Amino acid sequence: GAFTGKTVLILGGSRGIGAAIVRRFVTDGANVRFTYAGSKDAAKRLAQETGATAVFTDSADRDAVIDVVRKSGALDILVVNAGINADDIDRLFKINIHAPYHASVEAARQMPEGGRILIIGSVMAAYAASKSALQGMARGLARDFGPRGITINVVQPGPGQPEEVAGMVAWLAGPEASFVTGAMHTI
Amino acid sequence: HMGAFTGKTVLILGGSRGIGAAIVRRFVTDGANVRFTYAGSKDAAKRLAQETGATAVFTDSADRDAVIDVVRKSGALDILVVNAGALELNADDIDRLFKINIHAPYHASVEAARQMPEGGRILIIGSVNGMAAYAASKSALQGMARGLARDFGPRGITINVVQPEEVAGMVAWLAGPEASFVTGAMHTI
Repeated sequence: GAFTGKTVLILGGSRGIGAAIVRRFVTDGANVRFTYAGSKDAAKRLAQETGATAVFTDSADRDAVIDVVRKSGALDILVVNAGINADDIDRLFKINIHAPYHASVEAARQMPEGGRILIIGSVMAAYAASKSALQGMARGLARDFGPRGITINVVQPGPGQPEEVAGMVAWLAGPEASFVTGAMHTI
Repeated sequence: HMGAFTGKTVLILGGSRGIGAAIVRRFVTDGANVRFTYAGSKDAAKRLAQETGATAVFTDSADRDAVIDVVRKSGALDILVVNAGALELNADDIDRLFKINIHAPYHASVEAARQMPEGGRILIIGSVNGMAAYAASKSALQGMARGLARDFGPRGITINVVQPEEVAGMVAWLAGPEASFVTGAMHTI
């Protein structure tokens, strides 16, 4: 496969876009581990189908996110899938902004040069702030970890779709996108 | 004396130091009833309050509930000013940064909009210039201003971001009569 021998970690990979990304990297011969929270049964079936390793992790819980990344050693590719009241808004910010930041920083300091960090945006006005934040974060991270030979890209899906997003993710993780970083890609 | 904002109530989140203090002075000069929140020195906040004749109240901008509460306690305010803003940062301080620069401006603006009359003015002050956390926060504010303007538009409430006395002047102008149609934009000084 195109990613044979590569170590991949996918946060929030049990369902939808996340699951498609898991399937894509496994099909391309990569060693894949992914995380899940509420959907245990979905993660179980995905692990059974692909052979990928599933680990429970609360994406809203910051320390859990940092821990699961840290325990993954020198990963080659990190994928952070955001997924889908004042508490609802704060939850949205933690998944769209906080979790991708902490995971990316933790991963980047463990990655070899050529490492790829990929963030999948979530699918009122907190959304506009979240999307904008990810675009800004992509630019900032690229500046920060560019000298390390690490690329950072955001894939923002529209309001099937998972397979197409996974294709974009795979391309961005590949050799043809080595000079593409600090970007948000709308698909 | 009376001025441009006589009879108007202004709430300034984080107006104890720097740009915040300048904005406090400017609105008092323009005759407004000014209240501001402080996070650090009680002595400095009390000093500024007595010097300017403004109200000072403690509030940690990182605390969502405290931010929402202090806005609610302000009643039917006319102008809201949210003043946002090391070798290595720990995870908690990063989350604090995001809460101060992203969470607080959102919740404060949303809560203030529920209390404002037509013509109400919301003004967010950006951080003074690892870059990633800063870049994300600045971009977030720009996207937030546009998104909230659509929600606040039919209410007659405008919202703008001022990204850094020059700031205080731009703040007072955006809060003035001429900028009644100006909303949802980020303005660099």
